[PDB]
Amino acid sequence: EQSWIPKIFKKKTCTTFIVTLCQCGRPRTAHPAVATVWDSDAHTTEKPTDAYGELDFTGAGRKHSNFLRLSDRTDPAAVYSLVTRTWGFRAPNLVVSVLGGSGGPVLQTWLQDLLRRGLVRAAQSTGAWIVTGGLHTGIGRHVGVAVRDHQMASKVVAMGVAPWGVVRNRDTLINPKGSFPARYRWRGDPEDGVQFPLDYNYSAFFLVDDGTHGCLGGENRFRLRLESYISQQKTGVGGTGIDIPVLLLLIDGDEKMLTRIENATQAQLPCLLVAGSGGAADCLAETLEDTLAPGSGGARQGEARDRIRRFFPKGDLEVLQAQVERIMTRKELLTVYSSEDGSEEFETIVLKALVKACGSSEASAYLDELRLAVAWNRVDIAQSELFRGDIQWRSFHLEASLMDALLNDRPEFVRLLISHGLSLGHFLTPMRLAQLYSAAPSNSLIRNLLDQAPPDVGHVLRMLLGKMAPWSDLLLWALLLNRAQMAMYFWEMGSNAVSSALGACLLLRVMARLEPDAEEAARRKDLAFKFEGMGVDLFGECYRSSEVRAARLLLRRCPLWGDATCLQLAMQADARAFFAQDGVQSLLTQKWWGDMASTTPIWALVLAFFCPPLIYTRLITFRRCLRRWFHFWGAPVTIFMGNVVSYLLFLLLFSRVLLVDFQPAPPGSLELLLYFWAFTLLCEELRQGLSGSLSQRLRLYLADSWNQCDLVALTCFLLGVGCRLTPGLYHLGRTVLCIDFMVFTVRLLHIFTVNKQLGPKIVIVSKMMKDVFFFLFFLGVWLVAYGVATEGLLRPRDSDFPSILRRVFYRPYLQIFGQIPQEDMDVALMEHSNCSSEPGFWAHPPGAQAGTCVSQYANWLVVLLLVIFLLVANILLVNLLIAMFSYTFGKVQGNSDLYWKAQRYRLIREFHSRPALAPPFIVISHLRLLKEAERKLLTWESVHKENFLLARARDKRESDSERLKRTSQKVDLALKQLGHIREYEQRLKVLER
Ligand SMILES: Nc1ncnc2c1ncn2[C@@H]1O[C@H](COP(=O)(O)OP(=O)(O)OP(=O)(O)O)[C@@H](O)[C@H]1O
Ligand SMILES: [Ca+2]
Ligand SMILES: [Ca+2]
Repeated sequence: EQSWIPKIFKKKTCTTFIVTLCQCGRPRTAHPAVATVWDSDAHTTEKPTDAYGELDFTGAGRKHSNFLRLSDRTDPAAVYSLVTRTWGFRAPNLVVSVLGGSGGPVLQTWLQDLLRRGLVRAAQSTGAWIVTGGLHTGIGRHVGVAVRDHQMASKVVAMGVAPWGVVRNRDTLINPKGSFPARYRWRGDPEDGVQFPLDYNYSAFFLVDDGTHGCLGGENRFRLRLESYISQQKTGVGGTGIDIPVLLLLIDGDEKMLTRIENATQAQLPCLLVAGSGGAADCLAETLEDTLAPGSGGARQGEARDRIRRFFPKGDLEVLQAQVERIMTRKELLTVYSSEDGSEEFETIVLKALVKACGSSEASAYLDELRLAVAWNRVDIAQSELFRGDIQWRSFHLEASLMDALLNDRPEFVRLLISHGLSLGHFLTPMRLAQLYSAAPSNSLIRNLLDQAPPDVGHVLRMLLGKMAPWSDLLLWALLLNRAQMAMYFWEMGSNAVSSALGACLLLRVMARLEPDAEEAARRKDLAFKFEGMGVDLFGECYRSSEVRAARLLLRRCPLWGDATCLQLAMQADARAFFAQDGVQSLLTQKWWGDMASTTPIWALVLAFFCPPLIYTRLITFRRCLRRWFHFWGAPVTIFMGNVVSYLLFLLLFSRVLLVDFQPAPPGSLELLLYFWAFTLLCEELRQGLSGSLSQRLRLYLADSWNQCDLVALTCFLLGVGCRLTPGLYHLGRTVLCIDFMVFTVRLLHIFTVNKQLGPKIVIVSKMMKDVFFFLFFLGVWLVAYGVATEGLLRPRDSDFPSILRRVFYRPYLQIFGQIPQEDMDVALMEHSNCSSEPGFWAHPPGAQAGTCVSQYANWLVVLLLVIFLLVANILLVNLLIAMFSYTFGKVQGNSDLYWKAQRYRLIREFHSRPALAPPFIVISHLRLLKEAERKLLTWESVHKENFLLARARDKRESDSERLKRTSQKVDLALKQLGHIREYEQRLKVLER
């Protein structure tokens, strides 16, 4: 497609010969037959360019580097259009040109670090072009090293301009037919003076042609022209975009640099000067330090500075001084970047210069500076300069900045922008949302959900949760992209603060659980905790302000973006901290007691329960008669107690049947009653699971450990009854029921989960299993070791596999509990007799299962092992176990308490929906079974929210650290004025003459 390049461009040639050596600098065999001070255009011929192509540097590289040869007398528009269109280079959001000679093989270490850290990172963040000398020499070489080093730790496109004559290895460049690929001998062994190679760090090269064999300054005119054109160009979308800022960064140099900066200053191009660069750079910085220095006593100083700051040759010459005066004539444009002892940052300095350079007030030329302020994180500068108030603004003007801030995750900026009266409601558009959700990072988790899923966010949430106002949308977006600060601010401006906070906590925890990155989850978890901590803090403030209002309505109400009440959101989120609050705990307790006063003594309840008429007296504090009756019997607490009493009777009946009434004969009256009673238990448990999305509710019901205990209990009961009825399995049926009774009794621990002083204990017990298993495994190993060894020594003659196991495992086990059968191990306590022809001596233990007769070869060893076994198992292990419990108990006591408090809600809800009657009678119940205030409330919530925020923010401001920070700043301001006053005193003293 590059076929048309040669026509537009041309390669200049010396043509005419100007005086062995030729003034044009191309001494060859002979100039053309056609061939005084030589001139660039007077004695040159323009011919079609014969060096365009893309370099492919030998060895390491991207195999893509555009090389172009062009004449000096060429419009910058053509090259820029070619650069923007053909090579695919994007419109530069910023362009910063590096200039200077930087005499010496290497530059100062600090200066190199400044270049690589400051310049390169800033360009990469904003994707700024960096035009420099397209050669592997001096400053250009340093830049390439900086680009190379930055790239390695990763792209920053950094074009280069170099005169054609100076380029080395130009033979492979020359190709009139064009060279889409091209091999360059960049590793040029001979470093032959002026000729230099092309540094391969740069992406594109503008080989300025002026009909010379190598010279310097021939690219100045073209370079500046291109600088001006880019300074007068709009980025993308034709002219609908905004101007492209341009900066000239100078580092040391010579008088030639001084002319370049003067020409650039004439073209209204911002310039920045690095302090400490050296000659041709410090002199200007010094002049700025003096600024409007008095003519008397300083007029000759300029000569002194040229003498010392600049090289003596031509330094005494007043030509340099004249340029400095012209340079200072436009001192507004240029500035000085003080190293500030390795400051290492210059985004503020760059922005400060640009705003100074603008000098406008229409706010139409400050969009580019604003965008750069947004792209970089510097926001304090933006408000200080862009929003000092000297310039008005409009919503459309801020729309672009807002979008970039959001996409680039610039929280401080979006806060600032919104602070300036931006009509957010009229701003948001469905298209913009699509842009936002399209701004997910590469193959992010959100992308996966979108890919599986036109934002279509509703489907995403419906999938995430389980499928069971602009602020809300922004908050939701921020949460999905995990822009913590963005979300935090949005929630701050939200409406349903407490509900939103919990919703956000739920979403992040679900997102983190599903996040496979294994690292983003940590950040999501952290943010979730932050929101929960924020929501809990807010609610506590609301609860103190107005108990009935907040508690009752603000939670029990139906929530937003869901159908499960606000508490259920907390339950899903497992917001342990939120439930731990006194307000919620008090609220739950109130619901636990139903209509009865939560302060009702427990004994009072029991007496009423056994004396139903006693409810109507003043003992219990809360048609009227019927209403009170149902209120008493409908409260969750009474349902719980009524259920407990029934359960105890069930066990009592079970034991009575099991111990006595159970016989091989067909079931008796009580046995049948138990069956019906048990069957009713099954029916009730079925209702719980079926009314906990069939697969969903079934699964969640199974999740409860207690419900698992119920299932296993009932199933065993079914097997027991089934086996019992069958003619030939009476014994097996009885056996399994006995075990079944054990399961039912153990289920009785659910009762202790209610009391506040016991519920935490049960939780802690659940966490001790780790220690118990350690003890068992350690003990199991020891028993096997000791048991087998002891059995081996004795050599009992029974040697029957059941008995062998008894002695190997059972007997040593009991020894742990003080059951030590000495007469079965110690030969001293046993009779001596003859048992078998096997050689040796034998003894006859008296025990029944101790073996008919054991060897006594080395019996002292058996006793010795017994001594060791007791020492280890009976003292060390048991005591070690006690130590582990003590440590574990102390550690997990705090967390266990929170877990119980959170679980307390689940219990209450479970008994809230249970039918009134008790299990034995519950059958009948089963048979019988088969707006302005909201606005008022929301406003009340929000007012408390901001009060809480203002108090928190004010607290931060009053903190010591902030006072110290503010104090230091005021001192600096005071020091500033003192200096100005000192200058005022000096001038007045001079005027005193
Ligand atoms: N256009 C270029 N010409 C020469 N060196 C370049 C160029 N671009 C980058 N470099 C790097 O600059 C350094 C040039 O010095 P030089 O190659 O002599 O030293 P080196 O890295 O120790 O390796 P060696 O001397 O073995 O090639 C190398 O790191 C080379 O990779
Ligand atoms: Ca501008
Ligand atoms: Ca149950």
